[PDB]
Amino acid sequence: NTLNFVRFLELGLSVACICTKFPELAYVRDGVIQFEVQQPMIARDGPHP
Amino acid sequence: NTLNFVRFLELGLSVACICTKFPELAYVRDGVIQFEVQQPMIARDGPHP
Repeated sequence: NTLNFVRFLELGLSVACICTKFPELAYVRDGVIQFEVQQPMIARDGPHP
Repeated sequence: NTLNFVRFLELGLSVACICTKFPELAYVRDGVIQFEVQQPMIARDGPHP
């Protein structure tokens, strides 16, 4: 018998991740990403600051 | 009454077997069929061999 070969991009699990190639991975001491999220505001009066 | 002859190939039981003729069947000692089956393999990390 001959095996069937599975490719990862053909699977439906590939829409759970975004892959990217990175050759110098062993030289990374620490990698970070940043988020800058701002929130809306309500307006009201009365006995509140 | 005339007897109704039955042929084996018209029956639906012939789909469960493949038939072949062999005139020199009385001179066999041990016929042998052979199989070669391979299996796939997955890759992991951590404390697994």
